[PDB]
Amino acid sequence: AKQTLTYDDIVGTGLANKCPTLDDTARGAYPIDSSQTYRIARLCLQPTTFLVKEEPKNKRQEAEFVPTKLVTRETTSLDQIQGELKVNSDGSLTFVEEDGIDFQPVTVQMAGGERIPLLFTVKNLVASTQPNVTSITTSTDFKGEFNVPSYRTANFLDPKGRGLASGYDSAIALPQAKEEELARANVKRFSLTKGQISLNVAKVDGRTGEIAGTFESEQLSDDDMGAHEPHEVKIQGVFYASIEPA
Amino acid sequence: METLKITVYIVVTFFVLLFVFGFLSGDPARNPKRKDLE
Amino acid sequence: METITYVFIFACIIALFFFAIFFREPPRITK
Amino acid sequence: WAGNARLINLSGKLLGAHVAHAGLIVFWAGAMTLFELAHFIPEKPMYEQGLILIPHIATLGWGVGPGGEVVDTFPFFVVGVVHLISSAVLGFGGVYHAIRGPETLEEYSSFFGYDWKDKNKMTTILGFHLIVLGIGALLLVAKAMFFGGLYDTWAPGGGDVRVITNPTLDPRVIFGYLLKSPFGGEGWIVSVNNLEDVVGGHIWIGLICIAGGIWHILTTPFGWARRAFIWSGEAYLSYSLGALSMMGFIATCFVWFNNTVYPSEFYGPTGPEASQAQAMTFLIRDQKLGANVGSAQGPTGLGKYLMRSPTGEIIFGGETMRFWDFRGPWLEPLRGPNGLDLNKIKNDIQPWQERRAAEYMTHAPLGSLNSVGGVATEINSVNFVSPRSWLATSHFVLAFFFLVGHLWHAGRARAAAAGFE
Amino acid sequence: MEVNQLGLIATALFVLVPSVFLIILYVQTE
Amino acid sequence: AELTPEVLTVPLNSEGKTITLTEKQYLEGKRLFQYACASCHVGGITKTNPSLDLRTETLALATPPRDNIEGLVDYMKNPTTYDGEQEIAEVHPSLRSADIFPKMRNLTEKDLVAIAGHILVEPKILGDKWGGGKVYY
Amino acid sequence: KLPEAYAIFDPLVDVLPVIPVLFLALAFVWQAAVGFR
Amino acid sequence: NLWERFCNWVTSTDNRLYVGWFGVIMIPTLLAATICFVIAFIAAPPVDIDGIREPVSGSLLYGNNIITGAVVPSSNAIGLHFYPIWEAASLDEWLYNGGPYQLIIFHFLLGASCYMGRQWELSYRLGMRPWICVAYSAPLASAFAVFLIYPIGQGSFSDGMPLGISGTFNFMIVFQAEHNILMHPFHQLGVAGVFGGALFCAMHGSLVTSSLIRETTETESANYGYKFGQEEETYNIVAAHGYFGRLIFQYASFNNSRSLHFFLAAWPVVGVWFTALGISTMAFNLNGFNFNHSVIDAKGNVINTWADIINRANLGMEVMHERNAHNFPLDLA
Amino acid sequence: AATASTEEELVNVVDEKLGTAYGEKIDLNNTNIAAFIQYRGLYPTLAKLIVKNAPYESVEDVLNIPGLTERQKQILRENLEHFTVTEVETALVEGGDRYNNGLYK
Ligand code: CLA
Ligand code: CLA
Ligand code: CLA
Ligand code: CLA
Ligand code: CLA
Ligand code: CLA
Ligand code: CLA
Ligand code: CLA
Ligand SMILES: CC1=C(/C=C/C(C)=C/C=C/C(C)=C/C=C/C=C(C)/C=C/C=C(C)/C=C/C2=C(C)CCCC2(C)C)C(C)(C)CCC1
Ligand code: OEC
Ligand SMILES: [Fe+3]
Repeated sequence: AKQTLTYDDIVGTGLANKCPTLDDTARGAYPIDSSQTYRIARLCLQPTTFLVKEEPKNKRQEAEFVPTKLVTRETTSLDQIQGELKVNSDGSLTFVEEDGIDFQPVTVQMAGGERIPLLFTVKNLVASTQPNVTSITTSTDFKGEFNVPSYRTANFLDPKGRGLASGYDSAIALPQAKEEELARANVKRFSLTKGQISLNVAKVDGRTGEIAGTFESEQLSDDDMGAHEPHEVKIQGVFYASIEPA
Repeated sequence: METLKITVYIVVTFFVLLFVFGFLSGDPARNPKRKDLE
Repeated sequence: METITYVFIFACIIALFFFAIFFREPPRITK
Repeated sequence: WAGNARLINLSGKLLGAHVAHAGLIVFWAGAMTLFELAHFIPEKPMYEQGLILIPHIATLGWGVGPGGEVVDTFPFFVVGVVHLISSAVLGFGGVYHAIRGPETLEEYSSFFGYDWKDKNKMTTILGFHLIVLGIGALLLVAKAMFFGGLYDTWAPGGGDVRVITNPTLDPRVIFGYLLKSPFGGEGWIVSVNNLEDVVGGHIWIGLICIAGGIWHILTTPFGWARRAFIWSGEAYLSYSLGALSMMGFIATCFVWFNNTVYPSEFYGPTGPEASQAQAMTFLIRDQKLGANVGSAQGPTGLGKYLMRSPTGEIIFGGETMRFWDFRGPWLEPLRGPNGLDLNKIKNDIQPWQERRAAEYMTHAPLGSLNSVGGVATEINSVNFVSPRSWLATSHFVLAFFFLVGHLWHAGRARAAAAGFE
Repeated sequence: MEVNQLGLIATALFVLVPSVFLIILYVQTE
Repeated sequence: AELTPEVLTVPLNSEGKTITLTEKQYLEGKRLFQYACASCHVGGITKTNPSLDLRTETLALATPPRDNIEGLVDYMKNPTTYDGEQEIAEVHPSLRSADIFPKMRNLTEKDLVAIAGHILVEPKILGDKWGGGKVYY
Repeated sequence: KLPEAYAIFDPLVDVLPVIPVLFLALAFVWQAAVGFR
Repeated sequence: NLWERFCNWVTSTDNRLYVGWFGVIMIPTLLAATICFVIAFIAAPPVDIDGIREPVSGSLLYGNNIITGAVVPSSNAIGLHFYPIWEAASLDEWLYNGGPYQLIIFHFLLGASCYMGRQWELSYRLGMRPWICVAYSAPLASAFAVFLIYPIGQGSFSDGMPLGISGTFNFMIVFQAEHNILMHPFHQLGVAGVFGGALFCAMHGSLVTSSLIRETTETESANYGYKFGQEEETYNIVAAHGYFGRLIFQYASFNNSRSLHFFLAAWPVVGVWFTALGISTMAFNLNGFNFNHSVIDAKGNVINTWADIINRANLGMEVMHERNAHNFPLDLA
Repeated sequence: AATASTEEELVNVVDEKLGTAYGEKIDLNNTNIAAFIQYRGLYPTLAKLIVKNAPYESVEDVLNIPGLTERQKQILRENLEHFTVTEVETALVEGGDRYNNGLYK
């Protein structure tokens, strides 16, 4: 296969971020040849919008999801992966990745200007499809989980230099002060968390290009190793996926 | 915002033609206090 | 408020400009 | 001691001077070329010694093999000598014309060489010198297409001297470079990637010079041109003076960010080269320690090695994120649609690439007056200063002062016209 | 933030006294 | 307080014999180090691979041993990963890789020996500094 | 050093390229001998 | 016809200013900068200087006092690229990536440049010489050097020079820890030019004040001025030239008023001429001297020269400038 | 105004508290590769593998890594004595444990 769209062309309007398209042919066709052999995968991941559900008038809330404005421009998207597709003893498909891309977009919440940076995760992913191999596009399914680390690393040094593995251990500027309240900030904490994501295929085609669909994930915001508790998040978008083993 | 970009350029070039055409100007040219050569 | 005070003393330094440059005492050769 | 200003009107002596300083410019051309092939040692990075012209001479692919110092020594001695003698050929001329006797009263002479305030004759003299550049420019073209090539740093393998064929002579392309944003990586003249553009970009100049040289020869300036410009002798210096300044800048910036024109192989690595070179050098190093480059997470959350550019591609992370616009023969093969291919990276990376990274990364343009190499803090046991920093540095300086000159002499032409004289 | 409120009174009087002062003298002048 | 013989009485081979260098040589060692090294090995610290230095102690733990001259000479001709399982001639200067590291083309056995000497005498003079750059870091 | 047979002249060649500067020098001596005007 | 009536306006005295072809750009330009800039300092939101996701906010509303800082440099991502407003999306974005910086800078330089032109052009309409155009050229050139050339030489406007008091200091510190200026003649002549101007602006005005016309309507209860109409001018130059001459020696003193005032405009201007270069020269990495080692070949024992304790401080700072924004061992820019 | 359950949990630095099982021997599940250089011919290749097959439940389990050579095992034994094991520490591991650690230079 080969119609070359040079990096020279793309550097112009930012296409990288938008995953490749699958326009007309709607042939959810892809065989049981799996039962016959194995398959790997290369997947593109892109979103359309982010959602921060923050609201604190406790006991009187059902659903509080506000839209969001991108401060970190054309960054999100970027997710170029490799993953293997397996068949389990019950006819379903499971996913397991190799490179593990991740990103750091920041969003400004209308309401308070309160900026919220989330680490967009897909790392350590695990995937699943419902019943069988007889159909694909018709009934589209793929769902699994994430592992979400922390926006910042042990080496990150804050305004007064004091973290895990480096940085002072105290508030130097105020020697003879109370350590209690400041404790919170003078000690950094590393958080690893819950990941949830789901997929829906709207276009499958030919024999080479295989998937493309509706994105939808839910992770947690950055807490700064010991600051305000994380505001919850929900992400939605589009995606691209190719496959072929023999 | 594309509406903004346009508006600007008009403004900018506008005041450019006033710089340029202000100098090439056949009318004021290079008129000083001590001697006018026209 | 730490603010308005840095602003207040600002507006004066510009008000003083205008008034110094446009309302100054004349430099005349009537002498 | 405005001595040189007493000469203003006696053009008979200026010729004596202009052709005297015109003799130094060539003298230096020999004194330096010979001084260089003197100290010059073969097979040691041209730039790790401290050369400047030779690199120019090898640029024209006068004497070199695929990015190989020099196979043939000689080509430089020719240049060193020629110019050193042209300095006497003219020293004689300048001196004579300076001391044996003034001008303007020779009847047959005044017919061949006239004076100031005479738009039609100044114009004519101007066009003349324009017919000369039209040529020299076109000669460069000759030396690339039907003569011993020119040095192409691009594709493939080593890019030794190569002869060009059908230069980009498209009418559009050439001036497009003129109509492009002079910002972020894209400098009109500097953007020049393909060496073929450069050839064709010279053909058009000459045609334009010549078509112009003759133009003023035959034509005296129109009204608008007459009422905008003054015509004093000092004023023509102000025009020409500021022209050169811009260019000093021009070339300077032109120097720092290389176009094939300044093959980094002789001149050294580009300020960004070094940084980008340092990123790549370390992907490999850890890649050899089995580190996975895609999932890396630097203390910032940006991944040590790979991140994006606002338009969404992949670029080496770290402060070297500001030089993702950087392009050279070593880093390119890993380039592809969407930015850097994470699959060519860890799979298809040849060794000779690590070398270049390490070398450049190692000879960072960074240096001091003591020729101390590297960071302001290093120990004096390493001598180096990228030619580029030398050219960029000194040349900036002149483009500045020179501007101060555009102001001084042009402001004094306003004192002639009526002001103070 | 935490600032010493006496600053205000300090910084206001700095603005006024010397100023008032001079204001009195520019009137006697005329 | 001058440069002494003992100072230059450096180990020559693994077993226990030693050679005492001279003034003339020592100096050629520097001059050479600066010539095809310093750039990458300034003050005896790898710029390309900071976790590996040229201090004496770290050289003895190499494979094959390198706290002595014969070992260094071998290395300069043909390279050896800290363990001795890879041939890094396509990466590190080597008389066997002259064609790629032109600075090497001219070199001679006498010069390797001296270069090696420079690397073994230095630490007795500089001490900690030559290591991870103390004065320097 | 690659001048081959001319070897002999490194010297003069070495102090050669400075002269353009020394030109500036005479210029002032020229002036000294002419009382500065 | 109208076109002629407009030009005449622009060209002569307008009872407030002179706004010639040069101020046709200078006036609308420097206005956009002022306004934008004043507001950026009173409310701009935080801006992450180095691409990293660690925003710095040096504005009044966001917890600062005057010295604490101001308008912060563009991102290091947009670093060297052109970042206008139209080119981005929401202003919430723009505000984060340092937009105000570029916008303010570029207009200011242009209009700053024209403020210089304007100076000359007024000369042409008043038949006087063209010099003031030249003396301004020193700082202007310098601003450009600091605000332009460097970010142009370095690879990103970020770390141009913050528009705050505090950051000015930062720029300085980081700067000599990265290029070691102190030991660079161009900044040395700089201190010469400046400490010069101080010594001279005190000398002149001091003497000019001591040799006054002791007897002109000056009593012990009043002190009233001169005005051009006053022939002999204010002071007895023979008394000053006599004074200074007797303090050191005849030559030392200045005979006439031209050599005096010419000196006053020569020393400062040609000092900063150089400094402004200094920076521009270290913008492309031709950093100052650095005599890091003097030895005792005896054993080779390194002896620390006063300059090494200078490198000891320059050191501590290198290590911590732009903490956590470095992933590789050696900075190269 | 607080209590010990909250305070103590926070008054804990993950890295500080490891300063006990650590510092006397090399930790086999987390420490950057460059910690292997302080022993005879252990760096280049074994280091690469010991790091990639982690985590281990007993220092001796290194021997089981696949594709190993005879001698390889032999050397691990002699050094086995310098190793140690401890539960994986989230921090040190999710940030290139091999090179993130300041390249001292
Ligand atoms: C295009 C080239 C050019 C030309 C042909 C002229 C020509 C002229 N200039 Mg102009 N000038 C120029 C560029 C030029 N200038 C520039 C770029 C500037 C800005 C700096 C000036 C600034 C300038 C001023 C300020 C003045 C002139 C004046 C004059 C007239 C001077 C006669 C005289 O007394 O010279 C005498 C010249 C000298 C004594 C030369 C001093 C040169 C410096 C100190 C040398 C530095 C070298 C250094 C030692 C090297 C170190 C080594 C290195 C390797 C590190 C003459 C018509 C004068 C005038 O009145 O005009 C009508 C005058 O006052 N010029
Ligand atoms: C850029 C270089 C430069 C040049 C080309 C000139 C040129 C000139 N100057 Mg200016 N000058 C300069 C810099 C320069 N000056 C500077 C920096 C200053 C300030 C110090 C002055 C101050 C100055 C003053 C004060 C005066 C001049 C005057 C003159 C004119 C003298 C003509 C003459 O016959 O003299 C007489 C000639 C000689 C004494 C001979 C010099 C011989 C040279 C060194 C020989 C070199 C050898 C030769 C190449 C051998 C060839 C051999 C062959 C086989 C190849 C001449 C046009 C004079 C004038 O009034 O002009 C209108 C004058 O009064 N100048
Ligand atoms: C007729 C048109 C004409 C032409 C073609 C030139 C050309 C030139 N001028 Mg001149 N000039 C002219 C008219 C002209 N001028 C007039 C009317 C005046 C006013 C008096 C001047 C005043 C002037 C000044 C003041 C200066 C020049 C300089 C220069 C040279 C600049 C460098 C260059 O571009 O090199 C490109 C190179 C070439 C085009 C190579 C030409 C050589 C070839 C091989 C021909 C050799 C032919 C030879 C005569 C054969 C006879 C052999 C015999 C045995 C029979 C260039 C040679 C500058 C200079 O540096 O002086 C030399 C300078 O300072 N010119
Ligand atoms: C920038 C480039 C440049 C330029 C534009 C010029 C331009 C010029 N040169 Mg110059 N030249 C240059 C570079 C340049 N030169 C250089 C680098 C050198 C050194 C190689 C020379 C060397 C040079 C020489 C040696 C001569 C010129 C001459 C001339 C002029 C020739 C015009 C002509 O028609 O001659 C054609 C020639 C004639 C019409 C000759 C007529 C002969 C006279 C009138 C004889 C007088 C003798 C009589 C018998 C005496 C009776 C006295 C009684 C007491 C007994 C012209 C102005 C010539 C000149 O100025 O002389 C007129 C000249 O002789 N040039
Ligand atoms: C028309 C403009 C022009 C431009 C943009 C270039 C550009 C270039 N040349 Mg070419 N050249 C030109 C004309 C030009 N040249 C002419 C007329 C000649 C014959 C004399 C040559 C002869 C030549 C040679 C022999 C060589 C080059 C080389 C190069 C490259 C050198 C790298 C460098 O430092 O450039 C420096 C670039 C500049 C200083 C840019 C100046 C920009 C514009 C033109 C200035 C506009 C202002 C001016 C005052 C306009 C007046 C107009 C009036 C109406 C007011 C570069 C791509 C080298 C190479 O390796 O290339 C193959 C080389 O060896 N050039
Ligand atoms: C050596 C340089 C040179 C110089 C000094 C002049 C000077 C002059 N020209 Mg000439 N011209 C030249 C070269 C030159 N020209 C060439 C090569 C051509 C062929 C295209 C022409 C064609 C030409 C024409 C057709 C006319 C003139 C006219 C004039 C006069 C115009 C008055 C004016 O400046 O108005 C104000 C000037 C402007 C509004 C233009 C500013 C332009 C900027 C500074 C340069 C842009 C350059 C370009 C982008 C760079 C090339 C890049 C490369 C990579 C391709 C003036 C005396 C006029 C005249 O004399 O009438 C009888 C006229 O009608 N010229
Ligand atoms: C060798 C080619 C080259 C050249 C000649 C230049 C030249 C220039 N660069 Mg560019 N640059 C280059 C390559 C080059 N660059 C490359 C490869 C990059 C990639 C990183 C950059 C990145 C870069 C940046 C990031 C910046 C520059 C800037 C500048 C300008 C600085 C001087 C100034 O303040 O002018 C002031 C303006 C003038 C003297 C006007 C000359 C035009 C005519 C004669 C006058 C028009 C008058 C009217 C009042 C103004 C209208 C202007 C319009 C933009 C509104 C100068 C024109 C700076 C700038 O100011 O941008 C333009 C700047 O910030 N450059
Ligand atoms: C108290 C004694 C003292 C002395 C003697 C010096 C001396 C000097 N300092 Mg230091 N300094 C001092 C205290 C001192 N400093 C203190 C307390 C500090 C703060 C910690 C500094 C901080 C400091 C800094 C930060 C710098 C200096 C620098 C310098 C040098 C500046 C050169 C200069 O242009 O000065 C200004 C003075 C003049 C321009 C004029 C002096 C008068 C001269 C000698 C007259 C010449 C006239 C001649 C005899 C007659 C001609 C007659 C006429 C009619 C023709 C100079 C060597 C600078 C340097 O470059 O360092 C190497 C520099 O950057 N100093
Ligand atoms: C200051 C002045 C001036 C000027 C001057 C001038 C301008 C000069 C010039 C000069 C010149 C312009 C010169 C040149 C010269 C040259 C020479 C002198 C050469 C030589 C050579 C030789 C000797 C050779 C070499 C060689 C060879 C070729 C080969 C090999 C070997 C050898 C090395 C031998 C004037 C007069 C105006 C006036 C007064 C002042
Ligand atoms: Mn603003 O900065 Ca020119 O030094 Mn190195 O790179 Mn980034 O770190 Mn500091
Ligand atoms: Fe005065």
